[PDB]
Amino acid sequence: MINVQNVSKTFILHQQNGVRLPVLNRASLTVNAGECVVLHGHSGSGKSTLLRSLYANYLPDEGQIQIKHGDEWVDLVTAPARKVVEIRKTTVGWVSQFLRVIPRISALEVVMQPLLDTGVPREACAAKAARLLTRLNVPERLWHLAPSTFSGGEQQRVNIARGFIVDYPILLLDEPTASLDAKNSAAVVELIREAKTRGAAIVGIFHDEAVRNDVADRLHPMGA
Amino acid sequence: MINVQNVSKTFILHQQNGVRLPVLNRASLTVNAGECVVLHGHSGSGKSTLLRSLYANYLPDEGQIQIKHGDEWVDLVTAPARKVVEIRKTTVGWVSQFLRVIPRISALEVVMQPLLDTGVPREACAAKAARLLTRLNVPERLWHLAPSTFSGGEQQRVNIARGFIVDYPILLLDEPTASLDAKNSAAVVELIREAKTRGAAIVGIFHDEAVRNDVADRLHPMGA
Amino acid sequence: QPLLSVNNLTHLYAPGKGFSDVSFDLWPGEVLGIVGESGSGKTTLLKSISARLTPQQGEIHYENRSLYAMSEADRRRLLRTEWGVVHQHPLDGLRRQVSAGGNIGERLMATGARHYGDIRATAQKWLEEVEIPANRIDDLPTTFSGGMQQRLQIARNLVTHPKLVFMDEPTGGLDVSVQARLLDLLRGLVVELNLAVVIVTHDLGVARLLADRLLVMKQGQVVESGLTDRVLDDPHHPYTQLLVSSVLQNENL
Amino acid sequence: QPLLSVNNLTHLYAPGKGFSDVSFDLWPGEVLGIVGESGSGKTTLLKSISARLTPQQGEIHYENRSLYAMSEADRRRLLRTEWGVVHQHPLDGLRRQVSAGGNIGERLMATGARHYGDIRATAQKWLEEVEIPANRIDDLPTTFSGGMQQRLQIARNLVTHPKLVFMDEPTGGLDVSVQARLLDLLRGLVVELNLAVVIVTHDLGVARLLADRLLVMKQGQVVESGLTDRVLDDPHHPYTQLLVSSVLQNENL
Ligand SMILES: Nc1ncnc2c1ncn2[C@@H]1O[C@H](COP(=O)(O)OP(=O)(O)OP(=O)(O)O)[C@@H](O)[C@H]1O
Ligand SMILES: Nc1ncnc2c1ncn2[C@@H]1O[C@H](COP(=O)(O)OP(=O)(O)OP(=O)(O)O)[C@@H](O)[C@H]1O
Ligand SMILES: Nc1ncnc2c1ncn2[C@@H]1O[C@H](COP(=O)(O)OP(=O)(O)O)[C@@H](O)[C@H]1O
Ligand SMILES: Nc1ncnc2c1ncn2[C@@H]1O[C@H](COP(=O)(O)OP(=O)(O)O)[C@@H](O)[C@H]1O
Ligand SMILES: [Mg+2]
Ligand SMILES: [Mg+2]
Ligand SMILES: [Mg+2]
Ligand SMILES: [Mg+2]
Repeated sequence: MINVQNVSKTFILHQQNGVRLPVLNRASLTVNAGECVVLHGHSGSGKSTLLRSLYANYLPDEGQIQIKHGDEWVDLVTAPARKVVEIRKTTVGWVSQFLRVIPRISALEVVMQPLLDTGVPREACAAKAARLLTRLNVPERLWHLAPSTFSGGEQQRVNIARGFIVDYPILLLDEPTASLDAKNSAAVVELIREAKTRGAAIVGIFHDEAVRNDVADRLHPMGA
Repeated sequence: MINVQNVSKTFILHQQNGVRLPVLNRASLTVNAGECVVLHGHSGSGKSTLLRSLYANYLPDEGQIQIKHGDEWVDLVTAPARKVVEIRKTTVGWVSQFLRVIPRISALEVVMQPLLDTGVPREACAAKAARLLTRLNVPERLWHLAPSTFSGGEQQRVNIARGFIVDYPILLLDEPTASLDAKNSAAVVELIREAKTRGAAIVGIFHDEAVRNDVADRLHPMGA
Repeated sequence: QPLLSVNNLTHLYAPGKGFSDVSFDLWPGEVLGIVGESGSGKTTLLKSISARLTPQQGEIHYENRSLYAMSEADRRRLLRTEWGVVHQHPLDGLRRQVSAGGNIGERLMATGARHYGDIRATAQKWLEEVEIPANRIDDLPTTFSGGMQQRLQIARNLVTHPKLVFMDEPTGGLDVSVQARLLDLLRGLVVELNLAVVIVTHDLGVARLLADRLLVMKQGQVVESGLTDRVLDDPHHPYTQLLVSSVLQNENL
Repeated sequence: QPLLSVNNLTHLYAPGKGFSDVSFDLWPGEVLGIVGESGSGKTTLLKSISARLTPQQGEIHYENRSLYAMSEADRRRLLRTEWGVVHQHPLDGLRRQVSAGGNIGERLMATGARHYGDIRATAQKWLEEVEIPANRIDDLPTTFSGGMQQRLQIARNLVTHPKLVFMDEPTGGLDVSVQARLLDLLRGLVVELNLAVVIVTHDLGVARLLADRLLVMKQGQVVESGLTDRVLDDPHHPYTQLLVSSVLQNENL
């Protein structure tokens, strides 16, 4: 469950004469469990800005971003950083194009870590990580190697597997399949479908027409 | 003038069981002054690998890469690093998608620096940098600001201007216009045409059909 | 309730030197990053909150006990058995004339360890944890390189599994590989043992990968604070924008 | 002819501690970065090539004069007027009981400067060059932060416009903004005044932006060398691959 009400965000560039760069204007949005809403617009419209605000990576200047943390409504625009941290731990999951991990950790451990932080037994986490990596057709030979030593597609697939290791009630996606081929994109679409089936409120940004049509349930115009 | 003879390059990934990743196999190529050769192939064929070998950023395992440094033939595969440094200073120029500069230096100084390092008077360097920035339609308000504070397109245009500040006899291009719009891409194509007219041996990698057709004079198949 | 609570803390050597009116909380299993300009008061603040510099104003509460209202004996007991302190200069946190093994084992013996063989084995294991060869155990820190001294100090201050570790630029003098080893070690300790960390760093990559929150300090004042990613990716203060823009960008091949 | 020429240089405290069989050249207007594992012998090598540690084997030639065949007086004259040395620990390169102004002005007076006002003005200008407020000129380095001490040492060793500067991790303790200021300063000095630099660093970004060539050191041996971009982007040695893979990747928004 997501309820975004009147979120506006201007970027102030103090490094260049403090010019204002409005991006979001009284943006509103609502997402139900098991529903997927895809942001639609041109480059620079503010899709990533809104998606990052939903993840609290950006701080909307005005407005409310209410999420269902367990059985409570939490406003990200005003929640203490500690509440946001726990929300990300359990409630809101994020998948994007770049994998930000500690370098010398193996891919399997990288994928397992978000679920281990939740206290799940190590064996279960390893089994689920292996399942996810196999689904995204990541060779087993790469499981016990650091992601930084792989290609871009393999690293992105490891990032996606890490994103799907925890069954987040709320999921945010930013071009997860952009660099993936047909089979990998289909596997990611299947993962998104399964996550939606279990009751995940999904907000995504997709550029491929086929992927959006397969996955998207509602379209949010980002032009205004 | 460029003469690449039998350049093969395998990458050895010691971080993953030391697996070999052949990329270039006895690649051969020749470029004349005033001629532009564009590498053609699919992603992962080895276009960037060959272009970087021509710039000495990669070290071909076997083969020769002879360039006309002044009135001498220099093999990059065996030249001392000092010789390659001076070659880059005067002979071989490089333009790519990423601007690697010291952070807090203004864009104008960033563009001027390669020509200043050649001993050209500061006023002439500033005039030429202003000319290049105006041609690539970079607003004057951004000239005295650090590139890191700009958008991707503006940063790429500043990078291109820095690349064209010195009239390199040999020019290497890696997707210079990928992130640029129609007008900026046309300006870059005009710059490439002017550089070719003055007698520049240009080797480029282009993905846009229109840009390649406008600029390319010969096609080098990278499939084998 | 916060493990550490800092309210209106101030300590100024002079009008601008040090820190003024600093407030923040810390909980278990959390990492407070402190970044900012060299000479902004980060080391001064770290000393003050680690029971090494009496503040002129404000209060520090540890487990709901005022830090500087306690006896000196209680503060030293905390710093011996409960806390860890990693100094900006590694030798300041080491005994110059005591071997690396002794430097590590002092802390263990302070926690009641009284078996020499077990202490030595733990010291060797922690030397291998920070990628210092175990055959350097009996060498003095003066024979260590700067990074080796840094890692010895870290091992000494982590061996007792403290509830709270203050660190001043712990990655100084460390190569990127051993830096990654250290980051993994600290992250694992934080997640598993619920260790809390206050880390001053100038490497924004380490802050991003390790800190849950950040404080940004300029001229002794916290000019920005919040979630690490928000501070680094959506900075509001001009100085934070300048700092993030000064980061050396890397490229992917 | 190379400004500095190092042939088969070796100095080992023990079998593996130090450096062995190191050879390289350096010319004017060039930067030789040195990267590698903490404890690999980088500081030892920097001391040896800077006339501070007599090698067991090999030769160092400066302007075609053997470095350690010269008299001690000649070596000290070089280190006073011709060379600059930036130590890994900044205080090791500073006079603790001498003000920052005096620390900078010692070098100027060593080059024949004998006007107090001009020396003080130059010291203030160089303090502002490294973003140290000019009103700290009369303060002792003990009152400086670690990064402030580092920058004071750099200013002291650059004020005389030396032909050759050895630096051990000069960016240690520096925020990214002042680090960028320092990188620009050094690059400008190198390009304009033809300054030559041998810089040991663990920040591969600084090496990439500054070093014209690189030496990768592991366990006292140069395992890889050549063009900086080639070494970092096309590493051949396994250790260099591991090092580059350990770099903390950043993202562009
Ligand atoms: N952290 C930031 N600081 C400054 N400007 C920003 C920041 N993030 C975004 N912007 C700018 O705000 C506008 C919004 O860009 P944004 O990335 O949201 O667009 P988008 O095309 O929808 O994204 P994406 O392609 O990632 O889906 C653009 O001008 C972008 O340059
Ligand atoms: N430094 C490197 N280390 C390891 N593998 C590399 C390196 N550079 C390239 N490769 C791999 O070698 C092959 C060549 O890729 P390359 O980037 O040359 O292809 P390309 O599609 O022609 O390039 P570009 O899109 O930049 O024009 C790919 O497998 C790439 O992953
Ligand atoms: N003993 C002292 N006497 C006077 N001033 C000091 C002393 N120690 C530190 N300072 C000053 O206080 C300020 C804060 O120093 P510090 O906290 O070490 O900075 P940083 O955040 O870089 O560690 C600095 O400007 C420094 O000059
Ligand atoms: N005085 C000394 N006595 C014995 N060993 C030393 C001494 N100084 C340094 N070493 C050893 O020599 C090696 C090289 O040290 P150093 O050159 O400082 O490493 P780094 O490259 O990290 O600066 C290290 O392993 C260190 O333990
Ligand atoms: Mg975007
Ligand atoms: Mg490529
Ligand atoms: Mg400090
Ligand atoms: Mg050292």
